[PDB]
Amino acid sequence: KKISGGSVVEMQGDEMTRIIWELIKEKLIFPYVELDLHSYDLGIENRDATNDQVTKDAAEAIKKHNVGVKCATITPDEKRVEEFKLKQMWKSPNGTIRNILGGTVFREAIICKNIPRLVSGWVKPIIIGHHAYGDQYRATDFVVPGPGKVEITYTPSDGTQKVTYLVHNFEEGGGVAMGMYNQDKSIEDFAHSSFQMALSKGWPLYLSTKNTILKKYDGRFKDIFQEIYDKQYKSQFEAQKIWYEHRLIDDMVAQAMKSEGGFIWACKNYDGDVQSDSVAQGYGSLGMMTSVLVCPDGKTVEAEAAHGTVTRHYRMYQKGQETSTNPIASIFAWTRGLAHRAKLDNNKELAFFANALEEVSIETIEAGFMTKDLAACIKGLPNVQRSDYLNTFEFMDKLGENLKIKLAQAKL
Amino acid sequence: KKISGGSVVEMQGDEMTRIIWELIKEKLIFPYVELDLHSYDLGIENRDATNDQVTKDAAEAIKKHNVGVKCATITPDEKRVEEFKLKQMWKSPNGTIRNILGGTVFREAIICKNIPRLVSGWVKPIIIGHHAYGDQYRATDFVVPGPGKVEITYTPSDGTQKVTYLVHNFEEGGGVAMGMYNQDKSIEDFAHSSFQMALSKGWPLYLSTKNTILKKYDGRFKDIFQEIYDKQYKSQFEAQKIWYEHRLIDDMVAQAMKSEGGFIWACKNYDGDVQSDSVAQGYGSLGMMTSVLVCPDGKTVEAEAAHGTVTRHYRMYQKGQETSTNPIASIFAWTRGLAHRAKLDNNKELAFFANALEEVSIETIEAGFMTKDLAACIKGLPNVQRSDYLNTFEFMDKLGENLKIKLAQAKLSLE
Ligand SMILES: NC(=O)c1ccc[n+]([C@@H]2O[C@H](COP(=O)([O-])OP(=O)(O)OC[C@H]3O[C@@H](n4cnc5c(N)ncnc54)[C@H](OP(=O)(O)O)[C@@H]3O)[C@@H](O)[C@H]2O)c1
Ligand SMILES: NC(=O)c1ccc[n+]([C@@H]2O[C@H](COP(=O)([O-])OP(=O)(O)OC[C@H]3O[C@@H](n4cnc5c(N)ncnc54)[C@H](OP(=O)(O)O)[C@@H]3O)[C@@H](O)[C@H]2O)c1
Ligand SMILES: C[C@H](Nc1ccc(C#N)n(C)c1=O)c1cc2cc(Cl)ccc2[nH]c1=O
Ligand SMILES: C[C@H](Nc1ccc(C#N)n(C)c1=O)c1cc2cc(Cl)ccc2[nH]c1=O
Ligand SMILES: [Cl-]
Ligand SMILES: [Cl-]
Repeated sequence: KKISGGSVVEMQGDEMTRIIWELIKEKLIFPYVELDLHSYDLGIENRDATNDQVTKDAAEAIKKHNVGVKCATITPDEKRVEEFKLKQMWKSPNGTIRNILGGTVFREAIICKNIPRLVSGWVKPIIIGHHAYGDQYRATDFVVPGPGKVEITYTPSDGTQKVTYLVHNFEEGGGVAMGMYNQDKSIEDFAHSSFQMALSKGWPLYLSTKNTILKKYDGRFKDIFQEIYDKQYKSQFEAQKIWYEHRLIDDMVAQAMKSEGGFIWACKNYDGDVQSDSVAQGYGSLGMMTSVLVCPDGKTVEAEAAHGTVTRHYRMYQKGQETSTNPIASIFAWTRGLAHRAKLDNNKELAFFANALEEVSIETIEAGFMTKDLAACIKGLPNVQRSDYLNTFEFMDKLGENLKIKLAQAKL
Repeated sequence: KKISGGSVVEMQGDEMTRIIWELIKEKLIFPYVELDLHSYDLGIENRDATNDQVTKDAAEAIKKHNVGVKCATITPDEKRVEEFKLKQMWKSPNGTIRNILGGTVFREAIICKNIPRLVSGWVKPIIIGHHAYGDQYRATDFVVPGPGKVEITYTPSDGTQKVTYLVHNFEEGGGVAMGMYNQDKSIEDFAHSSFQMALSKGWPLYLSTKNTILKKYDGRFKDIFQEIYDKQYKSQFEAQKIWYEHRLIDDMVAQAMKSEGGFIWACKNYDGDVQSDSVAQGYGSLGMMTSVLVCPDGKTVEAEAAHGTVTRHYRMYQKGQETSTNPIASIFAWTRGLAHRAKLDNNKELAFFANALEEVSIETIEAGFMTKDLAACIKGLPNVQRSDYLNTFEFMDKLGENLKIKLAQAKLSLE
């Protein structure tokens, strides 16, 4: 009787999201879908036990099966080394996985009619993608201890004359200096992933840069996107009545603020971390922010929540205290992964199910059943009372009962 | 009869803001205050006629008199060179003035109870400052045409060991590469200006950086701020029950979103342009965003609106079409400049007037009289009808009429 789901790579994670992840599987997925799960435990102590090889193996399995669904993981810092007695500060699994796959991470906010938006006008979500988590990760920085010239040079491999550019002549005192870069192939992958994302959604695409200032650096992004668009995607976009345009970031922000949402935005910038995005943080609930890593081909995806492991809630849970952890972004990591699996395999039953679970999630909240973070979006955190929300387990139970009702009603 | 205002440097500007600037002077300032105005025409044609010397002269007058009030100016690009047949693409006057004063531009949103808030919890405004408009302006960028090494080198003037750092080895294909820098003195000015701004407001200060990634580059900002704080400001902050703390930008954004506002934020970042700040663009109109250039000594200020010259409205004005240009940020450039003048001179009458004009501006909007941009904030742009707003001239007349009423009532409340 269960839906034949097919091959899905699953990456288990840490702390509160690891608890919610199991509730999702037990209550929302496994009662209705049978899957050929290729499970990789990306929990912090199994990552330490395999010297982070499990992360690389999981990344390779996604490349092989084209569908990944990942739970939030701990990115180690020095406290985590003291906490778990780690071998070394293992790098972010999110960073390791998208490096190995060569994809673009697109973020999307899950919208509910009763949850106020930062901008009232935004009727459809805005999907934003960044170039390999931002240029901040491709920087080489140092202290200039005193006077002297800082220069950036390019020495051709073919033996042609080197080109030197003056960064700054420090005439008196010191300062700081740094070098950043991008490879053409990485920009091309970013363009292809962005065009594929726009065609799969049936929404227009904008690329934003600061090409008025970084005329050469940002100009290259504008040129590569336009070249790829004209040659390969223009007719396909026209057929769906969508378009692609470059925008100076100044105009893009003003435009996005006056729009109704419903577009893809390839944002060329320095910091692609969701944590430092004031609009992502201003929505009031990181629990509603999902992410999808899309590839140039448009055939491989890895879906995960944009939020972290929710350590503060995990500490309450460890003491037997009630929590109200929002599972929506984690649920949409499963629905987005399953929707892609269903598309690749022409599995109408799995496609129907994946959409129904997203609908049930939104309808539950729209009917006034929600976690504390969402009740705080409506009333303001100081005005929230216990009767305004459901705890983590009550909310999962409500979704499970509404999903059973949705699928029972559908049989007719 | 009129208030003796004292010495104020005035910089006239361009397009729609120049029109509003004159309406402010005629209707809101000159009927009540007498000023020793040191006027500099920073209009695009006069800047071109003096080869941008007027900009430098204005900056020097600000240093002497300590109070500047500036109108929005055109920053020339290739289209403007063609438009006005300019001799060269003159640099941003805002950038030139900031560079001469060694100041930091702090932005503040003007709040009206009836204009919806972006974050409900923000009961007090957040004042944000950037480092010399962001590092994007201190970049040297180029195309890497093909395979090869990109390296960044430092060659000491004293002849000691040259240090080379690999930016990237381009093995297959090309790409792009760039170098950015900051001078210590510029970071020190930024720290001093930020500490002075926090002390003058009586609000705590946060510096944000990405020092987890740019450990050397951003670490230098954290170190310079802490050094200066401990050496010249800790006791003064402690006396006012305020504090200074560095924050990783990730934590600062989460903290700011859960706060009540009421703090100064020195934001170390790449792009300090207001027009690419989603929060500045997300709340109200840029007509409600004012700015103040503050200097390391905490004595000199230059106030101006954070928005531009509003060229789209100027084109409507040039063709006799009605406009609805918000003058609030420009008015607050005058009130903030005059409030500083009053503080420096202990001029209670000018301090009282500057505050009364800010109150009249906010009260007018709160009583339902506003420009189209503000009516669209409340109703949503599609639902705005002509009867929901006042045109540029009607709004200035209403403010003028309400200012006359405010000052008449103040006199009648005496005895
Ligand atoms: N922050 C990120 O986006 C992120 C991404 C990947 C990995 N990580 C890892 O996650 C771990 C914890 O990071 P963190 O605590 O800084 O960030 P976090 O897990 O995203 O939690 C920060 C706070 O946001 C709220 N929150 C986040 N997700 C929520 C949800 N599903 N439902 C309800 N509230 C939610 C909670 O606020 P209240 O405390 O007000 O309830 C929570 O304490 C770290 O080890 C980090 O390496 C973080
Ligand atoms: N000195 C400065 O403070 C400064 C700052 C920024 C730019 N600039 C210069 O100003 C010129 C115009 O640049 P820009 O168009 O990007 O900037 P802008 O003048 O800020 O105008 C952009 C748009 O923002 C809205 N807007 C801004 N201020 C407004 C106000 N007072 N009332 C109502 N709406 C307002 C309008 O939107 P709608 O079109 O939807 O009505 C306007 O078209 C350029 O020459 C630029 O260099 C100078
Ligand atoms: C992916 C995310 N999407 C949304 C965030 C918040 C809200 C609200 N309210 N909505 C509707 C989004 O779609 C997003 C949007 C965004 C928009 C602008 Cl103008 C600037 C930065 C943004 N960053 C985001 O992460
Ligand atoms: C100077 C400006 N201040 C305000 C903008 C918008 C609103 C609203 N609503 N308020 C209250 C401000 O104080 C500002 C704040 C800001 C805050 C965050 Cl979290 C991020 C970026 C910001 N940029 C701004 O320009
Ligand atoms: Cl950025
Ligand atoms: Cl930035």
